[PDB]
Amino acid sequence: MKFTVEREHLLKPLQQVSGPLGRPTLPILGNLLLQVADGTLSLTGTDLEMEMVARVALVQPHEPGATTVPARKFFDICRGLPEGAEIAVQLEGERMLVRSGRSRFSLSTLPAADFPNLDDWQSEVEFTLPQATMKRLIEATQFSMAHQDVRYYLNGMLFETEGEELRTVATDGHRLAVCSMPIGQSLPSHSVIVPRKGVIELMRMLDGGDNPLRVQIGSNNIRAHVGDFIFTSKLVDGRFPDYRRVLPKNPDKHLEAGCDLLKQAFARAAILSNEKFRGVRLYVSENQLKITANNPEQEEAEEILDVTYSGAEMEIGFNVSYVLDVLNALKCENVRMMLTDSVSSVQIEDAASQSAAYVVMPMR
Amino acid sequence: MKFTVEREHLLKPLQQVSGPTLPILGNLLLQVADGTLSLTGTDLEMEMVARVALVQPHEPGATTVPARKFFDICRGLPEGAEIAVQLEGERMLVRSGRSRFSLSTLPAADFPNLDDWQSEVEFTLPQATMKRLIEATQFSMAHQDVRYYLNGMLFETEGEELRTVATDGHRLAVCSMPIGQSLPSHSVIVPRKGVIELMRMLDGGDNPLRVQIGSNNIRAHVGDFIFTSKLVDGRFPDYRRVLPKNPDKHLEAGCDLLKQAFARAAILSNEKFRGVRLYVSENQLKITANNPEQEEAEEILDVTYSGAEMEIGFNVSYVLDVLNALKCENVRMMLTDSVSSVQIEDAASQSAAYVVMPMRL
Ligand SMILES: O=[N+]([O-])c1ccc2[nH]ccc2c1
Ligand SMILES: [Ca+2]
Repeated sequence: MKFTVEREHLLKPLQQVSGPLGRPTLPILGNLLLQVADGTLSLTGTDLEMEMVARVALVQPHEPGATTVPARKFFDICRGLPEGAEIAVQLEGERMLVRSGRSRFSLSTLPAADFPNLDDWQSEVEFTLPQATMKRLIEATQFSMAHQDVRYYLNGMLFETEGEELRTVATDGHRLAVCSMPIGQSLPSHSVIVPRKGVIELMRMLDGGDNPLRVQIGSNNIRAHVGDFIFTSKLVDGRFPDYRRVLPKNPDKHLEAGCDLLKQAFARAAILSNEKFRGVRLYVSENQLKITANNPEQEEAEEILDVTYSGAEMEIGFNVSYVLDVLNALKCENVRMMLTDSVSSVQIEDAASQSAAYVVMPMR
Repeated sequence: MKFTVEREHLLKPLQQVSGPTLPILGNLLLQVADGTLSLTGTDLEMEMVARVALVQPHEPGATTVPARKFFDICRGLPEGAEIAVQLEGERMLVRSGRSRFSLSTLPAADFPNLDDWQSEVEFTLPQATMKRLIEATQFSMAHQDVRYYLNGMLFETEGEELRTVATDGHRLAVCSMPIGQSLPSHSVIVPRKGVIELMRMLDGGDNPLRVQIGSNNIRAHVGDFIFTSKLVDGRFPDYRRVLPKNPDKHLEAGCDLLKQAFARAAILSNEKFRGVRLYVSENQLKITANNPEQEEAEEILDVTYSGAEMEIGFNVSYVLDVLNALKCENVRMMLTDSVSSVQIEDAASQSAAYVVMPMRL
């Protein structure tokens, strides 16, 4: 195995395939698989749950073969070499020699044949969409995912195909985000759970260009192709809860207000909320919202804002972090809060589009 | 106590005074007197006093409030906001637009004041010079060493120069700058936390700093801020005895090439104690590293060197720290032998000097 590649054709690929890898439980898991074959260097990183594969074309002399070497050491070497460096690599038994200028690096190898390999699987649904759509879908809901919950499925993100739409759902038990976006193709109905780390990789591989995303989904896997990267993840086995089941029945009490005015008042109020419980109270009345927080020292914050509202007056408490998370993920001009009563969750949406909705439970 | 003041005029004062365990140490002392608002923060070891002018109706008085909360509130208000503040028994009410806040207070009397003391040594210098002096040597301070007197920086006055020296027993940094004033010869040790805070009040503009040094205290005045720190009470080593007495072997090298070769080679050094071996020979330097994996790095660099060949190891971070402090075209390394420390300087300046012990590999 031999190749010589210019630094910058190696770097971005090396970073992408390092993404699944911290502290490797076993040595081979900290390695990348390098393969030269029919004119192409493939780089593969895995954590056993997912794989990221990069392909780099080789325009300079090369010879086939395969080995594995430490991912971070090799990345840091290529990164630290000077701009435009030629990186000449050759497998030499138990070492892989890397040379560039008068820099020389000897990396210890482990057999390519020992590198872990995701099992072959079959595609069942396929579609293409813009990267901006996939980014939109993920950033809309990602924050609502659970973090290291014993209920393993909540640590992921639900991906769901219905009619002409791709949808994401995330929840942690206390709050929910769902976001549907259309993609100009009719589709079958699959409902799959992507693991937290896969959602991060998916996001990581969107460059913000005009290469579209090809998605493939099987019973137990998901694959995304962007440009010269192929990301494949095992799917999480479980039942994600049902979003239709938890949206509010009849929240015909509608408050409309500026997203940023609301965010900043909630932000200011939160400063004097309970440090642990983060509760604030909202008083709604004709065209007016009042937000108050207090903490056990009897410090108090009050914010008054003009809003659009015709309903009966009411009063309700929310965890201000959850509201702020929602308003931060909204990044729109106006928000719609759809209330029922002081003991019922609120549904929050961009006032100008129902493509996303958020459910937050009330607190006493 | 009541004042109404532009959010605009409180931001930078609050940022400065929220820099310096006990509960009232997390509070700010606010004082209105003679048409001025004074804000003070402290950690008992140092303090920062900021002053704001008050043109709008105001009432004299004083109290203390949670520093981070008062800061986050004022900062959280919208740009252009007016902030009306009034003391009201055991609470301070803050108001702006239709936002209202009541913060808990502690009595202004209970707020600690650093004991009064007397100035013995005084001088003015540009902010820029003080920043250069601190930047040159800051990284060589000890962090949490039993030898308390290394956990900080020597400020020395000699001739018409201010000098800083810092060291952790393994590497040492010295920098001197002329301030155009005849000074008595005098040495004090500023605690590192004090050095860090002094640096953060230096915005890098045109503005002289005024320094006042007491037997146990240092004070700096710039603009509308007054920073005061206690000194550290011990015996700082003498940089003159640390400089190698005749480092006869002199090598010059490109700063950045040296740095990148050090940084790259270190990738394959020991993760816990990162060191590289240097083999100096006729106009050539080779840097090598090894690790328990039996992995090896080698960099060869063109350098300027004639004189006896030798192999000597160095700690990577000590050298990198020096080369980053230097940020110049070429560095000179003045070597003695394989067992002795080395002196490093900017090849085109003696303003600063670094001494680094060798590492056995
Ligand atoms: O680098 N040195 O050789 C060095 C640094 C600090 C020191 N303090 C006392 C001796 C000494 C030496
Ligand atoms: Ca109010």
